[PDB]
Amino acid sequence: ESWIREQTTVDHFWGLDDD
Amino acid sequence: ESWIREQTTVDHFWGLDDD
Amino acid sequence: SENFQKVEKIGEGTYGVVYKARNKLTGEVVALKKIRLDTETEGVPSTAIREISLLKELNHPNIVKLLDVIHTENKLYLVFEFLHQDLKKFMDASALTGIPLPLIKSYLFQLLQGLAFCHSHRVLHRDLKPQNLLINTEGAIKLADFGLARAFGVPVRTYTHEVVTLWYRAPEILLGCKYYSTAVDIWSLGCIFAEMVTRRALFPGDSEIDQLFRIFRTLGTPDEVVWPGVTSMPDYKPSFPKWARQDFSKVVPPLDEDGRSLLSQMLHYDPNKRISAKAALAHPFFQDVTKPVPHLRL
Amino acid sequence: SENFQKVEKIGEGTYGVVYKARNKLTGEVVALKKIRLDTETEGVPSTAIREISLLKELNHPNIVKLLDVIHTENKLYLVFEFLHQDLKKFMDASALTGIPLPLIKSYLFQLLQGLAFCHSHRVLHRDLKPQNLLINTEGAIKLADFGLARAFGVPVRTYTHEVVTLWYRAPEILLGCKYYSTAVDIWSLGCIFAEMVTRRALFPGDSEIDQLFRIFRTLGTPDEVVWPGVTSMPDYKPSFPKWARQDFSKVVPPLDEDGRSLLSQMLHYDPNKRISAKAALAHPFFQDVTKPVPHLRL
Amino acid sequence: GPCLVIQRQDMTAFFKLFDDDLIQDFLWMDCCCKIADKYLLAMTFVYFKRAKFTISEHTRINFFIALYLANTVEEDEEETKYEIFPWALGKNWRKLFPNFLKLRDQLWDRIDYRAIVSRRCCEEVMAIAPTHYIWQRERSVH
Amino acid sequence: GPCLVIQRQDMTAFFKLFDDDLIQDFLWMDCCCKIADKYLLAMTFVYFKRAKFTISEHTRINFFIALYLANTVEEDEEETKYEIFPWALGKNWRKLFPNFLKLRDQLWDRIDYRAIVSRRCCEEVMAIAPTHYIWQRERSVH
Ligand SMILES: [Zn+2]
Ligand SMILES: [Zn+2]
Repeated sequence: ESWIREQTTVDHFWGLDDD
Repeated sequence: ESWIREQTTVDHFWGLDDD
Repeated sequence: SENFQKVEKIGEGTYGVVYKARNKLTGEVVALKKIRLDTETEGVPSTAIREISLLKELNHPNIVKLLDVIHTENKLYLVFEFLHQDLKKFMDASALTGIPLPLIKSYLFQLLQGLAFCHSHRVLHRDLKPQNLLINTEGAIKLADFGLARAFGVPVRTYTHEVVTLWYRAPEILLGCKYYSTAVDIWSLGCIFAEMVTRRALFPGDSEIDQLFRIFRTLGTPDEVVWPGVTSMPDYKPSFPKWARQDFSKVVPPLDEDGRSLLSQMLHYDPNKRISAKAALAHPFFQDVTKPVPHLRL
Repeated sequence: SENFQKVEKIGEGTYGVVYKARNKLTGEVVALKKIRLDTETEGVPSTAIREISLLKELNHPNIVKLLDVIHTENKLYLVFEFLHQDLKKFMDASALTGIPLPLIKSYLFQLLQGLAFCHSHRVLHRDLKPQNLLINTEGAIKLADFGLARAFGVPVRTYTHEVVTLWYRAPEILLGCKYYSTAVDIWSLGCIFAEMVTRRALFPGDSEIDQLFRIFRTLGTPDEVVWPGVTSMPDYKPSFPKWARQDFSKVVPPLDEDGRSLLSQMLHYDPNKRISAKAALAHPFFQDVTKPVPHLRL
Repeated sequence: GPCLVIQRQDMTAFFKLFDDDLIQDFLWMDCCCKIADKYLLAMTFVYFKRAKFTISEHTRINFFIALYLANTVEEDEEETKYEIFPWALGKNWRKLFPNFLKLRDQLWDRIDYRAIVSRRCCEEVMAIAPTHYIWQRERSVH
Repeated sequence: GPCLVIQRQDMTAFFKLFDDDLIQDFLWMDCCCKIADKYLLAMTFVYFKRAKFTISEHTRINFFIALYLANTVEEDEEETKYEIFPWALGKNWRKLFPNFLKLRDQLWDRIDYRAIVSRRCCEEVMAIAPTHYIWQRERSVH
């Protein structure tokens, strides 16, 4: 048994931050 | 070669502190 | 044991069983404490090592004397000086008549003498309760059960909050604030002192948040002047209610003006401003102190 | 390499050797950087991983473009965009005549544009020196050598003091104080800006304690108001002498009123009050800025 | 756009690394979270999906090379990260460490040298299952 | 009086424990000095002279049982001291730890149960050779 999010979309997987 | 104190006399080896 | 003839069973707990026994060095009546050795580790408990290691170096007339330590493969015996009964059993026996004021004064002075010896020789009892304080037929009280006790001499050492019973637990530990010392034990004896006079526990709590509320019921909710760092704490919440601090005359009716002054300083909120065992002995309350024999009739 | 015809050797250091080369995709003149792989570990240096990992994600017109990464058992090649010469070689070539003010202004504006891109995308260059800034024949300057560069986005990360050359080193690092950021790079460009105008280094030190003294020679010894935590530092001693802060008119004679205002804010003592790359671009100094071609004659 | 869809089976296989007694002992060892904090553990998962590690490639040695890479990239103190060597190379690490670094470069090659892991990405991978104990591993002094 | 004369050869034999690569790796591991600080290392020497350990009895296992005893006596956090088990009992410590505790009690018996080591004594043993690196192992957060 495992309780983790079934499908997750990451908008920023590769790259640097923004500020 | 070792540079440690040749003879050391410990006044309080056994026991608790004093304050 | 072998060389000890077990007379009767007295105490019992998680630590083990306490017996009454004789010897081979005459009818030397002693307190033989059998230690409950762990089921899986089968090693000596941390509480036992700390108790034996401290008591092997503590020789004061108001501290229970350790006589011998029998250690075998599966056993650990602790030979102690026999003392007729504990404070709790005496407070229960004198619950309707009451312990006389000179005798209350004598016991508090004697307990303070022993605790001052501990704090000067940098030792925290961390478990001061009436069951852990032993009396004899000639009017002498002693600090017993050094199971939760530790040496506070060595700096930067780590400290636990699971130390004493709620009823005698210090508020700096009830509010989970680190860096505690000598003052914690003072709070427990201050609660014991009040208990001897009013014949009942000072703050008899049912939980941790209920214990704090029992303290603020009598001594009132603390401000950032009585206790400078009351709000800035790890276990603090703004939802804590403010309450009025009732006068000590109401709190302890049979105690005199000097007795009220000593009790208040022992139950001070700030640990850095709470009375020390050394300063409390000098109080004008112990000016007319004598050593009387306790009550025992058939 | 193979598919690259080595023309000539340009740079060299502890990092490796830099060459000029062609290709198989026409006469694409590039900068081929050969990395000196460790003798015992035979692993890629931390400086190389950080440089390649950052430049693989930094695409700005004022940042040197990384084209290809050739990695083999014992080799590590870095293909870069070829740029005629570095700032140091141009400052040495224009050491007697001098770099014209519109061209100084252009380069500073371009370097700030690239550094603002780094700081907004949370990247510290940590090694801003004229040798590490590349120019071309059409009047464009770029931030080169990201060897000592790191991403400062992730919190509670550890930071080293061995980061930039003394001459361009920030005083918050010269005074060994932890918690440094974007402001460190600003201090280096402020020193580079002054160097372009006066044709010589701003604070040319010989040691760490001598570098600090060169800064307090011009900007004066700091007080607990210009720099709030100047005395409360890890590498601070009361034996530090107090000195007068000479006016910027004397410090940089060919620079105008606006140029002096920008230079002072870049060389501010407090890192929390030192100008940011974003705020410095908005300065009234860059109101009459143009992109001119640099000097090149036979 | 730099997008990637993370599935349940990707995070389930990654959390199975912490089922090994050697790994759990290693996390226990690191009390101050100097070498294996939530951010460095967020980074080690990111490197796994980047290298496109298969189910059979989800081994203890692969976890340490990715964590070492995360310490090479984000941690300036070079000395601290050497504590990884005896946990993946046994008690002969003093001469077994260069071959580990070769694997670290091999993984760095496998991720197209894109070893920069942003705070935004770390917080995004953490949020998939924030209830997990490895994300409860916070730092205070750098 | 509780007096004891410490000779050069007593401190020389004790410092030879730190010549072992396993011991030096163990001290390296403990960065925050939670289990093996200057005071706990002052305590481990005190226990050696108390038990009256011979030259042949100056082993790595004896160093860990004495250090564990020092952590049992002076450190209230019981969880931290369990990190000693894998360094002296190998990678099978999960069932090898009770036999270590039996030795710890055996040493505690050998020192006549006098396991309390005062600050005065610790500062006195430290002062014999304060230039040594094990005394440069200070703590800040308990
Ligand atoms: Zn720590
Ligand atoms: Zn630490």
